Amino acid sequence: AVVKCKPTSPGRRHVVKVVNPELHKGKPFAPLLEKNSKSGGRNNNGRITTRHIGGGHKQAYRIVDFKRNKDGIPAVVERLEYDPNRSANIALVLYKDGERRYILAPKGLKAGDQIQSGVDAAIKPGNTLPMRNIPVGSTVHNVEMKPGKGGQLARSAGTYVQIVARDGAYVTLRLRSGEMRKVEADCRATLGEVGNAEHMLRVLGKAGAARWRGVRPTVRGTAMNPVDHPHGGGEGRNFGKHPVTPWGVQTKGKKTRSNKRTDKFIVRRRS
Amino acid sequence: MIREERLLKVLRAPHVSEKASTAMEKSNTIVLKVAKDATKAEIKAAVQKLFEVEVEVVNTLVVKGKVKRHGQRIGRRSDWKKAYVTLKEGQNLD
Amino acid sequence: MKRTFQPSVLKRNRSHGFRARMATKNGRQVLARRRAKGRARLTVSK
RNA sequence: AGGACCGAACCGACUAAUGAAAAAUUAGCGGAUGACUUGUGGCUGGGGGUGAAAGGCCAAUCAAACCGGGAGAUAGCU
RNA sequence: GCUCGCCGGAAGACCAAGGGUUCCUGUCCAACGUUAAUCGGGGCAGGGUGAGUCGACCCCUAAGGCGAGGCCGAAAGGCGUAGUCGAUGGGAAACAGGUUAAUAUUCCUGUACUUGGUGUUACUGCGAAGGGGGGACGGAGAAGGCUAUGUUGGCCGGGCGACGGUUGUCCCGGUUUAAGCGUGUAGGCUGGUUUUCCAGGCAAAUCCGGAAAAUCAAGGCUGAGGCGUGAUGACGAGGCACUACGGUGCUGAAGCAACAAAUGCCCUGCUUCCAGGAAAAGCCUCUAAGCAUCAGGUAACAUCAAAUCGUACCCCAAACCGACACGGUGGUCAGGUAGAGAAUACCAAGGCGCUUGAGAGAACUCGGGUGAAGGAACUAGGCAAAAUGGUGCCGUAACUUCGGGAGAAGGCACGCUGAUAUGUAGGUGAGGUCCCUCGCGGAUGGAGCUGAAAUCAGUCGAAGAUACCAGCUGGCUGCAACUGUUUAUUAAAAACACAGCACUGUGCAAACACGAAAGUGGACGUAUACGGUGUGACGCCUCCCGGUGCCGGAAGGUUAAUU
Repeated sequence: AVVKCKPTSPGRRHVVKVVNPELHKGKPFAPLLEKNSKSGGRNNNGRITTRHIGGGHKQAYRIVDFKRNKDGIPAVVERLEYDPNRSANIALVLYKDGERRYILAPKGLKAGDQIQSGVDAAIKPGNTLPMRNIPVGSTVHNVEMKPGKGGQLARSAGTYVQIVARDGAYVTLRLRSGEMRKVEADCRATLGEVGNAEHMLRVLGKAGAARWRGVRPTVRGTAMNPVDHPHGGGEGRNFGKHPVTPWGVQTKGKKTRSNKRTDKFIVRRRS
Repeated sequence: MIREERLLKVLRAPHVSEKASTAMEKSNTIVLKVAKDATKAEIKAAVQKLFEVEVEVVNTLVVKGKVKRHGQRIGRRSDWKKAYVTLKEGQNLD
Repeated sequence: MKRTFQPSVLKRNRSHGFRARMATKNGRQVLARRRAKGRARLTVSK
């Protein structure tokens, strides 16, 4: 649930917490863990390539299963877990053959729930089956775009996709963006919505909270000198130019999709 | 097993000093100058063969050379290896 | 006042030392240059 | 509980008067569990870096570092 | 040598880094030392650094670096796989005393430990580049158990006072002891043991994981401290022999108890929070190829082994970074009285008086003290000074986002002695007595020790938070919501950032950014996400598309290469 914190200090006043009691209070499943060091938004050349990244808390990498290939074995949900690496919540599941995996926790999922992947699998939340097997009009998440690759669409805290149509070898998806997209009908998808839907209701409430999430502060181009940004300079507050990136490209409207290879799959762009 | 020639080349000299004299008289320990490359076991072997005397143990150290000045010109003395060789009780050395 | 030079031997060697100079071309040229000049201390190396 | 309070260390540098000091002193001053501070090592290189942005900082040097070279640049000027 | 004075969370002690002989001894005083110099971190000569257990080396890896092939690139070269390097992190082992002019966990004395070989007898499944476990991990908070350490008493030794008193409830000093081995406690974690099966752990697995079934409630792991031993020892106040006045040799009492107590240890624990918290090896374990009655494994016992390098000295400084014998510099140690305290004052241990002195006692300057009467009249401005200053209790407005405002404001008490109470409330806790699955056990018990806070009565002073220390307060108002950041060295702000808001892009080989490219970041993320721009908590809100941009359209006009 969301929780407005009492204003016992400025910087706590405007805070809203998103508290799920059902998460695991404990150390995660260590076998599925692995190291994940921070970039600072800097590439192999050592240059900053994406500004405003830096610092934040040390995080491990949970090995989430997005490919979801344990066909026919039924699994049961052991617990839900906090993943620092994503807006969603993860679920530690236990297959009957003794293997455990992390999966995106869907909306209704909880400890004790049974889930299943496969063509034969049942059409219920958390189950995963090819979209030619999934009825039209259903909500799914963790959608593969290429068969066998692993889910790439609809992984964020409260996303999902609509299968609006199945026309032969393809099905047409309604993406969260509003973009309509063809996808091969043999690609895989998980039933239901992804879990942590009130994720958006949280409000950080202070500068430090943003820092905790590895976000360095943002300087406005207009606050700079001309040598730095197109917006710089001006005695007092001047802005007599069309908005642009630090690299001179228009920002308020100018489209930038250039991919002519996948134009065919886009049924309708978002609006 | 150390070669005789190497043994002979190990031992440079006895070291005379107050501390050395004290070590000799009290702890039955001789203070030698030895080759800088000479290891402890080597030194011991050489002691045993060339002075004909049982060794308990060898401690070694490296003495660094002093920087000196001959007139206006600066110049450094050689570094050299010192060895305290403790000799078995009752071992009297000439 | 913390002055610019804050010595550290390892850091000195890695930065300017012989092997570092050897590693890359340009360093090798520097070395060659210094040899030509007649430098007694070719590198920072003690 | 807290980018909570008072306050030493520690980090800073608002007022004041005054070469031991190429930016210090003393007296006061701000923060002091955090967007803190600090050691060791690492990475980013010059129209390039980094920048909670002051054209700041990049070895007492910055509206384009230093070293060497073109180079005895050119100087209707002194 | 005796006085005086200063530091004492340092101006003491020990290290790292950095320096590199500055260490110690003798000797010299030209130069160096802001003066003199017999002295010196100066000159010259000699001496000095001892390790299986400290550190490096070594095994393991992080960020990162290099990188066979490889991909890419006019050349140079870039990226990067396998790999290999890389500590600031993980990985076996030593303590006490004595000694040098100068080293010591390194020498000596005592008492230990480690992990390798080799050989043994005893046994008999060993075996990895592979599987599993472990190592292995955050912040804050709270206690409880402890010790370091300190105080008092007891004990032991010495003393009987340069001036009134001082054989006592008097004075001074000491009252220390390790690692190791044994015990396995306060406490923490977990249900154990056996059997059966199984699409999992790249193959196999007796291991892990998962299913069942049986049976017992104690099983294991961890763990400070204490106790015992170590120790008939060592050390020991000071006494006694020699004296090159430096010291050397002999000798040696007591060596207990209580209370208090860390920020250190149990604790890598427990509780809790969200921001969700290295890796690999060592270590344990499982098997595979293999080998097969051999090797290898574990078992004790014997022997050998532990190489190499560092070890002096300075290290908040006269030895490092600052041109100087001139501010900066990470870690560890942390006594007493008062105190909340690592603040402050005075002291201990220890270390210093800052390498020019001597006079004088003009102006003027600096740093301080006090000041009649006035009390901001000063001044751009109360700048600077002065003032406030503690604990407890009473009391406290507007406004408010109901948290605040608020230590609002303002007041009262405060010393010492006695009594309450030859020391209370509390804390601690010995004997005795009882229980007992027997121990570091549980009950009862209260000796002794410690010990606030209050009330009443008296008492001194001008003054009792007496020194050091230690808020000035209130009223209206602009700006910025707030904590933060900034022009290293004239600007700390109303500037930047901020949480929040909005627009816009981006469907993943994402947009974008660095890269002739390969590739990398974005992100091991996927529209509840990421990028860009503006605005900037919260509250109430928030006409013009002509111009320039952007988006969409494509009927016509115009229009490249080409032909």
